[PDB]
Amino acid sequence: VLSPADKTNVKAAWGKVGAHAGEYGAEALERMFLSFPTTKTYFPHFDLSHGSAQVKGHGKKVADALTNAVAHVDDMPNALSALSDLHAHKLRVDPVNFKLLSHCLLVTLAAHLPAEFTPAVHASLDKFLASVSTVLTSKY
Amino acid sequence: VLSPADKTNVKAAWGKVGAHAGEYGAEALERMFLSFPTTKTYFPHFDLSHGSAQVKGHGKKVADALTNAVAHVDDMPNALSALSDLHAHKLRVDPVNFKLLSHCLLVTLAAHLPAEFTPAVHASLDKFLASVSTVLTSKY
Amino acid sequence: VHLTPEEKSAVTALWGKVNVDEVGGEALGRLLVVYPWTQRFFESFGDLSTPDAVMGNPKVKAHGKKVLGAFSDGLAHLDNLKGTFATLSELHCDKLHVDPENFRLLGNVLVCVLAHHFGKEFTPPVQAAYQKVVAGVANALAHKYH
Amino acid sequence: VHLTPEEKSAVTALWGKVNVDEVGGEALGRLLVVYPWTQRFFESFGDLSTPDAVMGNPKVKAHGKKVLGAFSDGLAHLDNLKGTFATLSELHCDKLHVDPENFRLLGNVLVCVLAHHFGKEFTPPVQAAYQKVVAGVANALAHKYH
Ligand code: HEM
Ligand code: HEM
Ligand code: HEM
Ligand code: HEM
Repeated sequence: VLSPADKTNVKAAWGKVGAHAGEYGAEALERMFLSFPTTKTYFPHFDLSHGSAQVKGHGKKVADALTNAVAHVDDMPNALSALSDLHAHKLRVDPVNFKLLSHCLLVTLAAHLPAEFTPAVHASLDKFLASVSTVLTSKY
Repeated sequence: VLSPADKTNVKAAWGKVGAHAGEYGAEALERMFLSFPTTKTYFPHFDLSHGSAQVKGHGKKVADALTNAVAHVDDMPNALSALSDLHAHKLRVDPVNFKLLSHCLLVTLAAHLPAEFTPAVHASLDKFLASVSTVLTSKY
Repeated sequence: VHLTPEEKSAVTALWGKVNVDEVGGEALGRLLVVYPWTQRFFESFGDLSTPDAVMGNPKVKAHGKKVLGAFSDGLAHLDNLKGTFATLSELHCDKLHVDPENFRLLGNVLVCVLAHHFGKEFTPPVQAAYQKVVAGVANALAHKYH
Repeated sequence: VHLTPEEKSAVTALWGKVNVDEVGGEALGRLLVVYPWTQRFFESFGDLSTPDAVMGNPKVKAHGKKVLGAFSDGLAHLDNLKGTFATLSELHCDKLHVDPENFRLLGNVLVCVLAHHFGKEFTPPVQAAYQKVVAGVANALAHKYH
């Protein structure tokens, strides 16, 4: 589970993301599409071209949800319930894909936060994304 | 998240295992070692040969813990705390392996409980093994 | 795949005893039941609301037989699953948008169905050879994804 | 692997900028910190109790350099990783008993380290080329397990 230190690490790192969350969300998606092409099977309805407005739009949504999990770090299961239901019942994304997005979110942060992306922070963010993934897949 | 039907299904199926649980424990390991040879990396101190007393004994051990878990289907986290500890802090088995043992256990049950291995029972057992795996890797 | 002549014989001989009709319908149905999210591609099939409803659905049964059929034909080209499934791989990618992870889930369901069916006969060594086959098939099907 | 000519150039160009000593220590350390279970193989290394303990451990730094050194050699034989890594694959299995999943974990940590170090230069497509590379190495290192 997330320890007090993990929580501080996540609020601190995400804190720095600030207003770039949206842009970082878009970039993590693009990285995922390029490195793990099989993930594209979930977005047949999207223009996945470089700088697609759909991706940009989608990136913001994902980043807003993560921002929302950080804001409710002590009540994630409830803060994300709706999203959990959506993914379990309508999107039906195979569980393994969550780990791929997580990984690409970690890469994006690393690439953008050189000073804050320390080993300890890296570890905390990894556990954080695993927890968010667990919640989103809880109702499957 | 095991539903009441699931707990019922699991209690029933396991109920039939009865005196053979140890033997099934052993056979599941044997299938794992053969099917997923990478799992052997965790047992270099064992004789992995067919009908090895070490595998047999360990099979019993695994079976008993599964039995204890069916019996505490409602309080798993608690009935398996010591095992959670041992794996997280001592054994340190990579989490991917839990899925390989679970699969081999299903196969084993299928092969020995034809009548009882219905689609709905199959679904229930899968979720149970997943639940057990989660608990066992919860303190990593 | 990287099947030993002995492992090749074991697959081949068990298969000759398989009723593709029944096995295909059960593998596909079990999949929809055990991993409910796989149902996302079969909304047009009807009522999948219950195990009973899936197991009974004729659209499910007939799709299963079609899947096992193609699978069955691939065991004849064990030295080139890649070339045998190239067109099917493109199709699943380009037309059906099927995540290849599904190919792995089916494989494992398939193995549980064979065990279910052959009890005794489905020995550890025979399972090991089948595991290599379902992995090879899933890999060949995923091969043309881009 | 399946590296386009242009992916191979991108891989090679960046690698030219890497200080293998440093990246080696960083990647290995980070692995033992992010996935503490991986510490099972290094109890003779001493204190790994905290992140500073790991990151600064002279033995972790030396080992990381060794590992990345072997990896850099792999980058010059992208055509034959399996051949390149065969004796190492045999050793990890038979002597070290290292679960091959550790190789994929290391792969992912390495990609984060490259992202960390190169910032914007580690573009989405440069990452896609490295992803193929780390997978190839992990696969080559697991090839002789049995
Ligand atoms: C932990 C990571 C994830 C988060 C925070 C997340 C969050 C969201 C959010 C906020 C939405 C929009 C819902 C709305 O319309 O209100 C969404 C939709 C969606 N997500 Fe997830 N998601 C995650 C993982 C994934 C993964 C890994 C995939 C597949 C690779 C995926 C596939 C989808 C799809 C296909 C949609 C619908 C898009 C559309 O048609 O607009 N999600 N997700
Ligand atoms: C179905 C989930 C599992 C359960 C219920 C389980 C249960 C157990 C039990 C009861 C023990 C013996 C504890 C004792 O000696 O007091 C044990 C030990 C052990 N388990 Fe787990 N186990 C599971 C999964 C795994 C997996 C997947 C692996 C590795 C691939 C593994 C590797 C080990 C090892 C190496 C030992 C120590 C064996 C020895 O040295 O005697 N376990 N486990
Ligand atoms: C053993 C692996 C599989 C094989 C050999 C296989 C083969 C086939 C074949 C031969 C078709 C016929 C369609 C045509 O030719 O136009 C088909 C269609 C299809 N398959 Fe696959 N399949 C496999 C796995 C899967 C899985 C696991 C899923 C989803 C869970 C899936 C989803 C579909 C869908 C949605 C169609 C279209 C059926 C329709 O048109 O109603 N397949 N497959
Ligand atoms: C990119 C993947 C890797 C490469 C190229 C690699 C390479 C090497 C090399 C060259 C050695 C020294 C060989 C010798 O002693 O003769 C070694 C030793 C070792 N490696 Fe690997 N390695 C890799 C990944 C890993 C990982 C991920 C782990 C564990 C998590 C690991 C565990 C070990 C251990 C425990 C030793 C022996 C240490 C000692 O001297 O006591 N290796 N590796």
